[PDB]
Amino acid sequence: WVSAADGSTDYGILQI
Amino acid sequence: WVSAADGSTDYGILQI
Amino acid sequence: WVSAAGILQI
Amino acid sequence: WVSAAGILQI
Amino acid sequence: QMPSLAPMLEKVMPSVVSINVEGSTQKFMALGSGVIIDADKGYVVTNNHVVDNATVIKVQLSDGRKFDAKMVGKDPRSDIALIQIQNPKNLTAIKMADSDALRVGDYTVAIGNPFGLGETVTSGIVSALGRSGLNAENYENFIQTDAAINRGNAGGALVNLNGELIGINTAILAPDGGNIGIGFAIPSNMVKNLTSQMVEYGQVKRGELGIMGTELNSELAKAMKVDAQRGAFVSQVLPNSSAAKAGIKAGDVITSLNGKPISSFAALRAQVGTMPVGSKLTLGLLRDGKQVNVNLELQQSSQNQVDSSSIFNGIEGAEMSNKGKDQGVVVNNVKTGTPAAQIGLKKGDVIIGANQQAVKNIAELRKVLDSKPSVLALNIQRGDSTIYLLMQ
Amino acid sequence: QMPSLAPMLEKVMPSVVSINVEGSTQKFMALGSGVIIDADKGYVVTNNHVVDNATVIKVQLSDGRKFDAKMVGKDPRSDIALIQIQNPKNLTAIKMADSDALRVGDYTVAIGNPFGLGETVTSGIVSALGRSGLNAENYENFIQTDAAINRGNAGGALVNLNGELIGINTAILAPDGGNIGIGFAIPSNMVKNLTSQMVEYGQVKRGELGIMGTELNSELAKAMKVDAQRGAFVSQVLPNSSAAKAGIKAGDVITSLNGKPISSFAALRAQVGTMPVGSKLTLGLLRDGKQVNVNLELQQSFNGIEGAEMSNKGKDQGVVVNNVKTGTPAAQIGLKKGDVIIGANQQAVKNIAELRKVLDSKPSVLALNIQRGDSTIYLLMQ
Amino acid sequence: AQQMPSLAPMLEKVMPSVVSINVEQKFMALGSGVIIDADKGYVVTNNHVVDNATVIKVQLSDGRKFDAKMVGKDPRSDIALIQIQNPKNLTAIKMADSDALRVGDYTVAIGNPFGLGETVTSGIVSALGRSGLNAENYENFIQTDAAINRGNAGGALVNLNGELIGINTAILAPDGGNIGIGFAIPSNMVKNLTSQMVEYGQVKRGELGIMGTELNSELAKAMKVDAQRGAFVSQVLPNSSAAKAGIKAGDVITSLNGKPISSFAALRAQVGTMPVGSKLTLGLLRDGKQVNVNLELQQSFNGIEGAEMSNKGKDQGVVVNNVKTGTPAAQIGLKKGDVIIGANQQAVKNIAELRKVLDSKPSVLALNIQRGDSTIYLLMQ
Repeated sequence: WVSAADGSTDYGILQI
Repeated sequence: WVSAADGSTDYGILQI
Repeated sequence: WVSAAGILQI
Repeated sequence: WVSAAGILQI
Repeated sequence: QMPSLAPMLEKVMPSVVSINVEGSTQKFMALGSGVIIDADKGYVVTNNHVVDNATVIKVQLSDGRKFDAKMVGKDPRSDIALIQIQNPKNLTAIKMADSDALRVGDYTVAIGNPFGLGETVTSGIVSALGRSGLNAENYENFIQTDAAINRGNAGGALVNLNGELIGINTAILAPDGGNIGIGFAIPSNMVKNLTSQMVEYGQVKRGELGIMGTELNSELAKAMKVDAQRGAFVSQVLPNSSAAKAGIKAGDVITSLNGKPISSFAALRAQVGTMPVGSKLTLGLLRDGKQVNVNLELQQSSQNQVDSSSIFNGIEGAEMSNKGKDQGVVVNNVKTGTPAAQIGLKKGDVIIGANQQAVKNIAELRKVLDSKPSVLALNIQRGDSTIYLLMQ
Repeated sequence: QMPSLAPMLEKVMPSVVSINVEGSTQKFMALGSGVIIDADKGYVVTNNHVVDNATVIKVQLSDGRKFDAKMVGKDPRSDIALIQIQNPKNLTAIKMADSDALRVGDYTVAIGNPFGLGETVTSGIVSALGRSGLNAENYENFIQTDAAINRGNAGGALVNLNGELIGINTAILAPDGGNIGIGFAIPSNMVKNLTSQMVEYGQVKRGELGIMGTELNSELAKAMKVDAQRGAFVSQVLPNSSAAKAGIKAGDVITSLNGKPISSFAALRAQVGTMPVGSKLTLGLLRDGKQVNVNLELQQSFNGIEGAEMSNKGKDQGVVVNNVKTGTPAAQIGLKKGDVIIGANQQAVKNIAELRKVLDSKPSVLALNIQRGDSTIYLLMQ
Repeated sequence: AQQMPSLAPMLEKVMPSVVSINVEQKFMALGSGVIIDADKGYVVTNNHVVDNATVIKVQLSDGRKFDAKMVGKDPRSDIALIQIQNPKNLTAIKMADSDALRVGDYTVAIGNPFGLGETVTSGIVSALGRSGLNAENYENFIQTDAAINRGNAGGALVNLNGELIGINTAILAPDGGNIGIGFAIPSNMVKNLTSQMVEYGQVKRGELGIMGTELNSELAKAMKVDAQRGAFVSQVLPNSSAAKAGIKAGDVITSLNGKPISSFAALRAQVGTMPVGSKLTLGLLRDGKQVNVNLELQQSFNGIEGAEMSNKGKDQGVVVNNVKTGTPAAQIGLKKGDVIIGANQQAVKNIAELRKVLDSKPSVLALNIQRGDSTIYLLMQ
């Protein structure tokens, strides 16, 4: 995958 | 269970 | 090898 | 690593 | 002032959608890409292997809008499928270019949904043309490109600098499931032909010249005293076939189609395999070091006419076609270890009727499937015996 | 006469350096890239994950010259760190462009040190913008590019055809540890904002709107009777938060930030997450199919000490405690509201000035002579 | 209606110039090659593509097959040259001066990845003078992000004008799949190596006879030198071209025939491909003063099987002058001073009579040599 060099499906609730 | 003392779901084709 | 993302007849 | 497809002397 | 693809892309990108699919064969989930062919009808082309065995199909536009889509046609042999957006509102279709104008070196831009990240654009060039051999049973006349293509790009668009569709990205050559600069896309012309049929018939009416053959290599050229080291070698012509009537004899080497040179037998197969029945075309032959031209017309293939997955939507491994004159649907050939043979189906069977409804041709049969009954009972006949085959 | 990036590159390449690092967590060795932001001060920006837990940091220029660098600032949440070249001599800085001008399709050039090979240049295009989700806790508004990026490129420069820095190459999506045409870089603007703080403060003063929310998909749009199929959906606003004070109500959908449209909630999170505390900004909201505009000011998460807020009492009558927090270490040592600090460590406390003058002495233990009611007690610390 | 930019125009002319090579404990391999001389049917490729090859067949872009025979090979530089048998109607490629290349220049790779067929990919010059993949090899690689995989080896790397700038040789891939880092040998080095193979069948390798190491920033500080890159002269061997030229230790070489030097490893690779006796000029830096010097590469009777001998007096046998230890000569006993009196019961007065015995090609060779006042025999095969 990526490597350094219930409720809406798109996301749980994040804080801004 | 029991112990001695595609196509219709009810069964594959048996011969009489 | 390749992955999705003899005499032949024409 | 790399694959085909100290004092040195000149 | 800097050069950029942005100007061209902002017009074209809305035309590329991403497809989400749910199915069963054991539930599975898959995703890919598609291209809006008809903004009005909401027609969207894509790879057959993306929407195969699909119970639910949802399309998500570039602006984020979601829709539901229903299958329209599918052709496993060419890996091209056509779906239709339900309730099409304010769409943008793409303009197709003539793939026959492509030349190795032309610049290409790939648009798709890699790993579901979203609409992703990458660029590159035409690496090669007429590539084939990934699956000898499929009609493949691939365009090759070094433009970045990964899982999800399938059904995506491959366009030129003018934003015109030149191909549909289908597969890649990657030992690690990650792009290494070798991607393949189905020529736009092939898509043009295949989809236009699906729009009218729901399937493809497969025509043929009725000739057996193989790739013309340098070795075979030596044996046959032939100049060309590449082309389609005619092993034999079937009796009563368009080719026969045209005057094609065995030992001939086909070099061109409608003027356009032939890369290989596999390419020719793919070319005509997409053309509609009755299409009048011309071939360039080479017999005895002698250039020959011939006028042909595609016909109705008597044998191996139509796959079964095209009628049962999920049942592969059995080819079948109409029999004589409204005499039912005979099965031409059956592959072992396939969903079809799993229910009993064997070569030589002739479907007389289904669910107490008479079946004379494929139209009648499909007519019964349109009813979508819970269980299907086929009244086929093997030899002089009459039997039934049950489904679901 | 052939087209070439060479003319542009010879100008820009000196500005890109390669970073070698030695650390411990068990000694380790790592390497990546960096970009000179201030030729004179010797400021070099890079990925926090390249210089994290570093005991020794050495920078090598394009001409081969080596220098030693010292940490200036670091921000794990955004994966941006800033170092400073020691004894900066004859350096070349890069000009930064406004990443808000980028458009999918623009040509990009990557510069870095893949596998320590040395300064290596690759090209590509802007695949996509505002990509995020690699780490839901990080502030990420990545630029996506098909330009060749591998381990080592991190902290390297991503520039446009004019040699202007548009982003800082950070991560790639690779199942095999090798580039497959999917690379991510932190937008230049975000680097502009984050670094400028580290230069000034040594860290980033983080301001939040104090709102909960999630991605606005088509489904959720149907339920909330909303038009936009994308944006930031406000689940709730925290009390006493800038957003609350601004007039932002739950169920609202944010569509723009300072005029610029919003790609996603994750993007918006990354945007403001890089802006300094007190930054005044404006949002575009959508409530009940009506366009709304609001002015905001970022917020932090008399005199207050150790999570305890106090003030002066009358005229040199000590430091009275106004109100205390329970979860804070203040109430964990006994401190309650209404207390009046008469003195500390055998020193008389008339005001917050004399109190702080004792704390300047930095005693191992702090003994407060407060008074609750008509009683005189003590509180100890450390 | 409009007009698009394309490589097609350039490629349709160049592509015939690139062929694909098929090669046969038996093994089978495939790669690519470039037609250097349309007329003679000379094709360059990677030495590791045609190494240990019993059968070599070349397939053109139009599909035509030919048989090829080895002409020359140089493992140290991984360059090999073959020749098409019965060359008919071929197309050769024009070479460009790789010394003009600059990081940023656009590149196009042509080869046969996975035997798919002639495949074209593009990119840019990522870097120049890359080396270190094999310290014993002469490598001055060009680096490019152009798609290169298994099969591309021996393939062509050209500029927008369809001129050969390098020969794709290797890639840096952890998974055996291209990741944007490919290496190609500069056209100039190919120019020099092939031209020798055409005339000699091998490369007569010359040396300046100097010891040295990479000039880094640290070392520059100690030696009070300006340049942060180049070849640092550790010492010059006595009786070497360099010595005769006036090169002293502590010197820093900065240029070769005018062309600046990226590194010691590059310089080593440069002269390593030049024929013996090649006259060249170097740019040195001693005590912050620019110096120029004119040089001539050097080499490190009859010799048989790794053993060098001559005649003795007048028909007094074939005396051995000096032997090599690692060679098969000393592996059969031969040491310096020995005097072959005869072989296989045939008198040997000189190298002419000795060779007349070898012309008989006996299954076993019995040498009647003489050490000191003793007479001994040595056997072979």
